Amino acid sequence: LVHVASVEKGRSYEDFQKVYNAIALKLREDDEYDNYIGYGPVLVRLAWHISGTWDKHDNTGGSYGGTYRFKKEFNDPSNAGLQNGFKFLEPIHKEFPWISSGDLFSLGGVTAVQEMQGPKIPWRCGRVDTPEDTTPDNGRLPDADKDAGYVRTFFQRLNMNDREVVALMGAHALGKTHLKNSGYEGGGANNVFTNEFYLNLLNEDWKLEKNDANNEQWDSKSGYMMLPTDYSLIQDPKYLSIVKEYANDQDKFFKDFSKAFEKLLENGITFPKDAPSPFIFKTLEEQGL
Ligand code: HEM
Ligand SMILES: Nc1ncnc2ccccc12
Repeated sequence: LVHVASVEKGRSYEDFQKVYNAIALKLREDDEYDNYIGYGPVLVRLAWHISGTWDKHDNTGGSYGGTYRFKKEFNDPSNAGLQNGFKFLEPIHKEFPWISSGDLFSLGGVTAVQEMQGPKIPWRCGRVDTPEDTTPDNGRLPDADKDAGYVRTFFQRLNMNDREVVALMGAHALGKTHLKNSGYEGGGANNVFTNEFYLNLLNEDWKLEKNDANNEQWDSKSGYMMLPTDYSLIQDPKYLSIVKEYANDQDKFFKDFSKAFEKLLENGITFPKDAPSPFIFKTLEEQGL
């Protein structure tokens, strides 16, 4: 099962920068969503959930086919709340109907990270929409009520190693949990990409509490929370070393996140040798827009 990247006909960097800009301008303008957090975090989660269905064993799932647009995947309980991200992107897709669904969903994630003052994420085009029968079954996305061994084993299916996992999890500095979506509540209202997830893990006094959905979570008196899978990163000696590394080196974290996030968004895709190089998009700020 091979998925070969195919560039949208006649399109080049400038076309994709236009799409980036449209997403970035809407992120700035539609700023009241989720108590003024904005749509950045939910776009990051959407890009991860469309990618995180991949299975390295048979090359099913992943970002290539844009299958989140079909009912089976859209309605996966694990995807509850992402409809908000889809609705955000819908007018963009109407304005740029030539872009594939996988390209749009993945570019939304890249745009969000960069516009939230995160690292540059190189991005490649050429995902191609595939038919409804290629949609993966529900149940490929991870549970939150588990431990370090579960997280490690889960991420092996996505060909991620312990450094890649710890780096990717740093996205949990962003946004929050919502009881009605996932049965976890809280996290505050951060929409700036930093290494604070690692600093919070190490520095806060965490208490194991039960929330209103009868699930356990780790809460601090400062008002922060960690999922059981978040907290597992300081329970496992290998993960803990890496958490300490990122808490102490913002730049290293940015660089490792950039690589892991690009890999996540590209898993399963074969790029021909004559495909364009990855694009690095300018932010609105870099453009003076
Ligand atoms: C073991 C792996 C993971 C688990 C169990 C997990 C679980 C969750 C849960 C339960 C939520 C709350 C959803 C809601 O209530 O609205 C969430 C939110 C989020 N996750 Fe993850 N996640 C994992 C990995 C990741 C990865 C790898 C990324 C990105 C690189 C990511 C990015 C996000 C973001 C940005 C949000 C916030 C969404 C919002 O504010 O609407 N997560 N995650
Ligand atoms: N803001 C968050 N802090 C800790 N863990 C999380 C897990 C999921 C989403 C947001 C957070």
